[PDB]
Amino acid sequence: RGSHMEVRNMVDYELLKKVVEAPGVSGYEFLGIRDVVIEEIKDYVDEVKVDKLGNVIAHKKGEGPKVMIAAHMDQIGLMVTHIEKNGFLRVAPIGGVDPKTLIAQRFKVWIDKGKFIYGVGASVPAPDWDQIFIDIGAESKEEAEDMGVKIGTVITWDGRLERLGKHRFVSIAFDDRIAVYTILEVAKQLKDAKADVYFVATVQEEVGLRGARTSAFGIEPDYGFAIDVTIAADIPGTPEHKQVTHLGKGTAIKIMDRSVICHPTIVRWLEELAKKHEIPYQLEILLGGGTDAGAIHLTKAGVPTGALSVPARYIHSNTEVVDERDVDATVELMTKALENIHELKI
Amino acid sequence: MVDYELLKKVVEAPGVSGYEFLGIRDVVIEEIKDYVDEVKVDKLGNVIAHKKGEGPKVMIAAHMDQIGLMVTHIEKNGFLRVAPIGGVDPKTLIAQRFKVWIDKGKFIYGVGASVPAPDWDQIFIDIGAESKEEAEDMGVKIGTVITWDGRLERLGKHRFVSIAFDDRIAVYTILEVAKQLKDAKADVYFVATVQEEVGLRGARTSAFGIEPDYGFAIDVTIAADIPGTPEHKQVTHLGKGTAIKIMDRSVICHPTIVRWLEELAKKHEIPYQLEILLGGGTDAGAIHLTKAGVPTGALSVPARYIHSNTEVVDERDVDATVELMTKALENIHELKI
Amino acid sequence: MVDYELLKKVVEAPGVSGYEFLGIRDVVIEEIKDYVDEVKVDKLGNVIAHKKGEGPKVMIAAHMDQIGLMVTHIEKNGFLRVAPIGGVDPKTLIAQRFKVWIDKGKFIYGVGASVPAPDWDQIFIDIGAESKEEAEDMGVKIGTVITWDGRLERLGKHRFVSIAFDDRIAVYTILEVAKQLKDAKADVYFVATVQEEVGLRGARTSAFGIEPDYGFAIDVTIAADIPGTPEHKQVTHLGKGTAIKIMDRSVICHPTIVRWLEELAKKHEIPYQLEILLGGGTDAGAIHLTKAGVPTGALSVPARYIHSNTEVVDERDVDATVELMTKALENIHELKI
Amino acid sequence: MVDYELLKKVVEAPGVSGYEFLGIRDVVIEEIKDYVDEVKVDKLGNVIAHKKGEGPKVMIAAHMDQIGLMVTHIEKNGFLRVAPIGGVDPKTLIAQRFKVWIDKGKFIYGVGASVPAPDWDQIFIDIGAESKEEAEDMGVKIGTVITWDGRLERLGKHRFVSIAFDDRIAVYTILEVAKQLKDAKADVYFVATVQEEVGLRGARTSAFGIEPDYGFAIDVTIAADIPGTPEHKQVTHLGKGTAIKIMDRSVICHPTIVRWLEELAKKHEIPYQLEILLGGGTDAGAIHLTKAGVPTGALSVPARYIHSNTEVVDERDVDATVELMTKALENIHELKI
Ligand SMILES: [Zn+2]
Ligand SMILES: [Zn+2]
Ligand SMILES: [Zn+2]
Ligand SMILES: [Zn+2]
Ligand SMILES: [Zn+2]
Ligand SMILES: [Zn+2]
Ligand SMILES: [Zn+2]
Ligand SMILES: [Zn+2]
Repeated sequence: RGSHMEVRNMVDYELLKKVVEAPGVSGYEFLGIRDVVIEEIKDYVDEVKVDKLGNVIAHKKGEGPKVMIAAHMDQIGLMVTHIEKNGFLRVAPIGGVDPKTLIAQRFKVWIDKGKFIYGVGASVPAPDWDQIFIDIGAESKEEAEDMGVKIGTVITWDGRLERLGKHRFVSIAFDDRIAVYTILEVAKQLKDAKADVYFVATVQEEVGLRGARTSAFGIEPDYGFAIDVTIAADIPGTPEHKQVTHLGKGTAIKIMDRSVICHPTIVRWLEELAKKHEIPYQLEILLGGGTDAGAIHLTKAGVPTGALSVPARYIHSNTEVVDERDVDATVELMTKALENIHELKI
Repeated sequence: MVDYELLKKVVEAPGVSGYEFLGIRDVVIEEIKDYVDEVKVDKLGNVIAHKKGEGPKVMIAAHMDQIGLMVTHIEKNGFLRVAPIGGVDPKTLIAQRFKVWIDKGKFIYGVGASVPAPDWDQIFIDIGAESKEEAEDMGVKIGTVITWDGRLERLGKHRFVSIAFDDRIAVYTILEVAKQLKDAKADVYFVATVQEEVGLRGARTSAFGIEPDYGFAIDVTIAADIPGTPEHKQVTHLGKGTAIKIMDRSVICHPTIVRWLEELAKKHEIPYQLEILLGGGTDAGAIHLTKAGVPTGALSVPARYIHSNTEVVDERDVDATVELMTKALENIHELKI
Repeated sequence: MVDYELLKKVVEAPGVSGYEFLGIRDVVIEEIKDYVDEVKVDKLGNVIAHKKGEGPKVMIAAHMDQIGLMVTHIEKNGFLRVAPIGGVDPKTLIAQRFKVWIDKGKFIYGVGASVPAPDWDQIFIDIGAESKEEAEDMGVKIGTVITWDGRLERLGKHRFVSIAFDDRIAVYTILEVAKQLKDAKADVYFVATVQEEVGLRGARTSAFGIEPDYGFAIDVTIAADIPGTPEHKQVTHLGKGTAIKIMDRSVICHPTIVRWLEELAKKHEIPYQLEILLGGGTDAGAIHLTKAGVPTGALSVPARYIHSNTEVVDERDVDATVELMTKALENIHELKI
Repeated sequence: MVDYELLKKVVEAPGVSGYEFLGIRDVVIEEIKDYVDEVKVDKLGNVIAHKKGEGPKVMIAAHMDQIGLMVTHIEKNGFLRVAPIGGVDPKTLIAQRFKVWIDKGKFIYGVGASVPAPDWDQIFIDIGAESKEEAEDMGVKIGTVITWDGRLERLGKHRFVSIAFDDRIAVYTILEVAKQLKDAKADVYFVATVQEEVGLRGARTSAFGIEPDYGFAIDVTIAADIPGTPEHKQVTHLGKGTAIKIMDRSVICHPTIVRWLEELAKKHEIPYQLEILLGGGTDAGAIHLTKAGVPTGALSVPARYIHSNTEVVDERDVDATVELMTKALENIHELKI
């Protein structure tokens, strides 16, 4: 809170809870997260549309450059590939799932829209996919099918949002529901921006930035931004130079990841904005990873693109960890950016 | 069927080995006191619930301790290092949520993670603290005990998933036996034992004080009736009945008792299966070596994924266990050495 | 049943990625032209066959390129070194006969062998030449394309063995669909795509030019219903129907289209099975990402021993694929996103 | 401070497990007899020193056995083969001098060496004999016991190096407690136990005979506060106080006792640290399982290089241990279950 002390709510807890707990595996975002996004953003924009692959495009009209801001609403999960004779389920990953995060875990097996049954992940006696299975308490293939399970059924971890200490949280899918949360807050806080703004909750980031590619083509923005998580490996046993970002040290301004080298004018501009407005920030370089920005910048004849990231520990698990001060800083910098973008010269 | 709300109370109370007084002890006392003549807590914390009767003196032990973790060190940036309480596998700790018990009835959340299969030196817990001092201000100390954040849920028509079915499913079982039992020709001591998971310690001391004529343990046993397990290595099958223990690594159950239990199960059409473990150990291993020897048997609830936050059990096997134990207590006056 | 003579023509025409104009292109044009309003060949060599109709614009893609080899070097004693075109496994080249394409409709035989498990540095082709000069005299150059010496044959009552069922079985399919289709409420573009095996390249460019409302790919999918494969890893079974693609590594098919395809199959009693690939990739991976997005589905022909001179397919699955695609096109005007 | 000459007597007396009667037993009796009402030696050789008082009966155990070697074989050229008594690491035996005990109060020197990391089959002792017969003439037999040739010396301002600080530092501690203690409201049994190093055997049998209301062990604990040890694995630090044992592999100390000891140390400003061992074992592991159970705690002297001829201890931690144990005995009458 420490400038000339400011009072901030920092994160709207009930709203964050809504967004992290709606199911929305890649390709199947329509099952939960889509409608949560539409309901929570529609009042703050002039127009909401969902496009052909299911991207939610929320348009706030203004006189200025066309700006796209993308936050992916898909989460990683599992799909049922086979139902064994004794009712056990075999699975394939949707997105980059590590088998070791599935062992002795509870799951929500989505048998219909707004309907799940519990499952337990286990391995055949380190584990790879051939060894992983899900127990739903069925005794036979017939019983599992009776229960609503089919080849193609989608599954997420059973995770809920909880507080960790004074400023931190644990949850499923902070990647990238924390950014979906962020653009919802930007949408509320943005007023009279000299910018033609397109908030996009993208589909299928986790399987290759697919939703960002097609929505960016449709929108044809002058400038693009992604908001995603980035690695915070500020944990025991990590060399300082490999920590990438630190929790609570601010919003992360992306210099580059494996999918994008952010436009250096935009990188410099965002840093100077953060400095001017005393918003906590840190500079982000990812040796791997990839974000929607990787697709946006390559749209048509090219789009100058930047990115802000929320540092997150334990990415791609049921127990991702984020710091509310970094989330606050991200909302603020993005807001300031959109209010100042009519001045940006490239 | 099972009494779902009772089962929930029993599995969700905290009570790691040595620290059972922090939750589970009071649940057992509260739930059993009305069905027995006397309840006592002994020097190591065993709950000894006595139902007077005319017949042989019988001890039935269900261990109330669960496996868990203890804080060994608080790192400079507020992360916790831990030691196992009981047989914990590190691979069950990664990307899991925990309840970090800062007082009786008070917890904060924690997250399990590893340093870049994992061994103990690579395991740590994140509680959202920024420094050692902050962790300490939040109430964490060397010796703080920790359990998984687990809750009871239903799986399909007859099954359940929970933390600590090992051995709260047996604690639940003896509560039901106590409720059901009336005018048995037996002098019955129901014992919720402490510190089974660190070497059958509470059973040893309680059995000594009680000096029973006959002993029984109720515990989980391995159900490895899961994909990729050879049939001969499945041990028990969920839904195929209560498991009558022939032997485990800690006890060869008295063959007269084993046969008598099987004949009772056959005579009352109680579903059962015969259990042999090549490893493991149960309170029966302490009971039978009490003083000059105690003829001892054991019943087990088949359980999948033992020693994890996601243990799985079948209500039909639980009911069969309650039923067979009740019939055993009702008929033990007729058993001869 | 299948039109065996038509199948034979399509599988035996050469058409390695980037060099489809050497054989398969003209076969496709010759065999489809009478059943559509217009056939064009585009800049990269895709064959686009257009059947005008009143309804949504639909692209159906079957790749006409096959995997093969290209000559990288002619050794002093006349042996050839090669590079793969598409995903070629070197172990499928050993002690095999090849057709070394020296011109359009002209070849010399070759023999694959390894230098005393094999990688590419060990593979060479023997064409019976004694020197580099003799090899060149025979028409071989750096860049010369090579296919297996393969032919279509029958296996038992319903099955076939052939070179390039991937993806000539789908080229065969769209030819049959073109013949069957009448008065459809759809503007239809059958596309024999180039260079799928090197990264879905022709599908990308042809899809951009067509700008379809809906997209479909027809390709082979893994049938690993063979000895030693766990049931859960078999993917599809031969003779159990056309495979409706849910996802592969290149596409998650639109769920509305997946459901609609399944309901059509049920309605018309067409045999089907649901396909999930953990790897792979098909033209659908390029089509759905065209411009602002294209809702896309796929049907697959189950095939054993994919990417070899002995790929195996079931006529019943091929018939089911023809029938379902036809029903799809006749019914797509009713489909709503 | 410590009483240096007393400490020297205690660490330098021979007394390997089972053979404590050869030196250490008589030292303990001589040094304690004047400060207690009665001293008795029991059937396995435990020294039981009883100070009568009005209050709870308290057993305090410090093990007088040290690790060592026993002669298994005399080779043709006079070399000795050995078996370990207690947890001896062979790498602590190479290029070391030994006292080979040929009678009570009589020794000859020996030298440890290995055959060309080393295991037991490679270890031998050279006593300067030329033949088996000469070794035998010198008094060596199968069963001869052997200790390192170690003596107490000072290291810097507050530290010491010695053979057998494990557990002669605790033997020294109970002698000082006995000297200091006067008119305590407690019925005190100081026990110098036998055969701790081979499985807590003397503590088990003495605790049974005594039947105490409360038990305490005093032993060394790991101080790995040395170069290259991660902070979370140091366990205790020399000079940072007496270690209050929360748990080791043999005992989870009674939490009421653990907390009470910490509060006493805080109330009297006695430096202390909290101890958790993931392995190890102490007499407390036998004491608490006596009969119907005995609430038990433990204090430890941090020690570096445990189980060697060069164990290291800090006098400030020793003094704190004496002080806390004295305050515990003086205040135990107030402790409630
Ligand atoms: Zn991700
Ligand atoms: Zn992401
Ligand atoms: Zn257990
Ligand atoms: Zn158990
Ligand atoms: Zn193909
Ligand atoms: Zn292919
Ligand atoms: Zn020792
Ligand atoms: Zn010791």
